[PDB]
Amino acid sequence: GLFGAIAGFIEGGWQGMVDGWYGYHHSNEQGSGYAADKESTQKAIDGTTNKVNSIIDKMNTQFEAVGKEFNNLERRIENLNKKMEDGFLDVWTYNAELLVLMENERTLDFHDSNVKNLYDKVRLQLRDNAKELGNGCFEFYHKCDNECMESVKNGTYDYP
Amino acid sequence: DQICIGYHANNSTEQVDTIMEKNVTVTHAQDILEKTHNGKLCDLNGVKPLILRDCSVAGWLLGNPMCDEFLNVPEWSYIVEKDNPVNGLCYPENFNDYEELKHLLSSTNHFEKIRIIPRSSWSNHDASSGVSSACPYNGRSSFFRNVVWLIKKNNAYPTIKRSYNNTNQEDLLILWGIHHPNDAAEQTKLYQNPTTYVSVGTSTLNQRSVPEIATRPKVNGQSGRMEFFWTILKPNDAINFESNGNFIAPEYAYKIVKKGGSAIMKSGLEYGNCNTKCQTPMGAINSSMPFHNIHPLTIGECPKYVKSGRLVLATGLRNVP
Ligand SMILES: CC(=O)N[C@@H]1[C@@H](O[C@@H]2O[C@H](CO)[C@H](O)[C@H](O[C@]3(C(=O)O)C[C@H](O)[C@@H](NC(C)=O)[C@H]([C@H](O)[C@H](O)CO)O3)[C@H]2O)[C@H](O)[C@@H](CO)O[C@H]1O
Ligand SMILES: *[C@@H]1O[C@H](CO)[C@@H](O[C@@H]2O[C@H](CO)[C@@H](O)[C@H](O)[C@H]2NC(C)=O)[C@H](O)[C@H]1NC(C)=O
Ligand SMILES: *[C@@H]1O[C@H](CO)[C@@H](O[C@@H]2O[C@H](CO)[C@@H](O)[C@H](O)[C@H]2NC(C)=O)[C@H](O)[C@H]1NC(C)=O
Ligand SMILES: *[C@@H]1O[C@H](CO)[C@@H](O)[C@H](O)[C@H]1NC(C)=O
Ligand SMILES: *[C@@H]1O[C@H](CO)[C@@H](O)[C@H](O)[C@H]1NC(C)=O
Ligand SMILES: *[C@@H]1O[C@H](CO)[C@@H](O)[C@H](O)[C@H]1NC(C)=O
Repeated sequence: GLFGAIAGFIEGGWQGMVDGWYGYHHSNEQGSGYAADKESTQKAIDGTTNKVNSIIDKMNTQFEAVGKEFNNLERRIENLNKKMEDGFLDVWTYNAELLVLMENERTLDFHDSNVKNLYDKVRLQLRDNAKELGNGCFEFYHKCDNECMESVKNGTYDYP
Repeated sequence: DQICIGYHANNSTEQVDTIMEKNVTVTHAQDILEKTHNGKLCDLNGVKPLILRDCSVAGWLLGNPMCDEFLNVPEWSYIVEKDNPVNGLCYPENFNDYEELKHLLSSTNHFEKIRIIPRSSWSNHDASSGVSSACPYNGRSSFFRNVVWLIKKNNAYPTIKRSYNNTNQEDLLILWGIHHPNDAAEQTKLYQNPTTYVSVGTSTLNQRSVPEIATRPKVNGQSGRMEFFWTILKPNDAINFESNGNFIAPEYAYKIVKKGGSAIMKSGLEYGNCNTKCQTPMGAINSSMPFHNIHPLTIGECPKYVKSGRLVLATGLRNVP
């Protein structure tokens, strides 16, 4: 997308990571598996939730119609009334649709951005111990296992 | 040996829209547009509405005989009136500032009926013959129940002088009228005096009405017409009526209870024996959605109305196989 990750340098999503939005898929002698990344997936969940709330709250102080009647010789003020009620309705309807649209676009980019940064926090982490495959994966040189994998995820990788 | 960075994916079929691309399939999405109602006119928070059915606000307030169902209506939440009630002014005529009175109804939740002038008080006038075939009741000629069509007595219409002080705490909605006969001959057959008037005075009201005669086509069989007036009498103010003929005096009036917060609804529905927090002319709404597209004229705790057909916010990310 806008950041290149989702549906990009990383061709597809993992149909098997029910755990969260973003995560890992390690592979070594011991075995392979998916595991979501709590820190980011959650920080995202928090961020998106608020947006929903903000959108809802920004739209709660909008217009409201009130019924009035007019006689046969009050057609101008009656039309004036109708013009006005349709006007605010169209104005607020426009606001709800456009806001939803603009923000939805940003939501998809927020996730993409979220993935590129998670991916980066790992690229710049494995430094010279693994090789960047350019498919969203990192293949080390000298064997690494589960106690080692859980290092990268632990954010406490490198004997440094 | 390797570690791969990635993102969630599922069988989600959900679709959102964006400025550049429509129908993006996404893992998770939240709808925020409520599109259903229950098709009924319910009680609003335990309070039942005033459903006028075939009677208009006028038929109700003036006491059209076909509307005895609303002779003494209780506290209401909102009011529903059909588009063209068939029972309004049984005796043809007009109702001054009728729309302003209806709008007034919207600042109130109760009109309590009270007798400010007994029908027996007319010792010098005929308060018994003011009935017309245009106002049928029990197969006989009747008339609006809340007012009285006074008629000359013993071939005399002695000048009337009545005063009523609002000793109530509430504002008083007082309705009266004048009769516009078909011709000079009818004028005398009914009231005896040829040149008449109905003068009304309060602290704010100054008014003299003269019957305007003309020849008009028959409505509900009558070529005559009636003009109805209304004024709000403040507590402690007084109202003075003086007339030498054609006066449609008030009998009942209404104490305005401003629990205020109603407004008139237009619908052909009847009462649906249900309760709701949010009501529209088409039915009620029980929703947690921030928006709805049912109808603009709503009442109670409702979601915000918009013309949208669809309104879905992306929550998850793009769903890619
Ligand atoms: C005896 C008879 O029935 N008269 C026939 C004529 O009908 C009368 O025509 C007059 C108008 O000239 C009125 O419309 C009469 O209708 C009433 C009504 O409202 O129903 C009769 C009521 O009793 C009367 N009420 C009062 C308080 O007087 C009412 C009022 O007078 C008028 O509305 C005043 O505006 O009128 C109606 O019965 C008929 O036109 C004629 C030809 O067919 O034949 C007459 O025999
Ligand atoms: C977090 O970092 C630790 C390293 O401190 C990872 O591995 C630890 O390895 C030691 C052996 O030296 C074990 O005794 C610990 O049980 C491991 N974790 C710790 C410190 O509790 C660890 O895999 C990383 N993530 C976890 C699982 O905490
Ligand atoms: C309506 O009647 C009331 C009395 O019931 C009038 O007001 C009172 O008038 C007396 C003197 O006549 C004063 O001493 C009182 O202070 C008044 N009472 C109140 C409630 O203020 C009132 O004037 C009458 N209305 C009119 C305009 O005729
Ligand atoms: C979603 O897909 C899974 C199969 O992976 C299935 O078990 C689940 O019932 C599906 N949900 C739907 C579409 O109801
Ligand atoms: C989007 O998909 C829906 C599927 O229900 C369809 O009705 C609509 O026409 C599509 N819009 C576009 C962009 O063609
Ligand atoms: C709305 O639906 C919820 C869910 O069943 C229910 O508990 C609540 O009482 C409903 N409200 C009304 C007004 O029916």
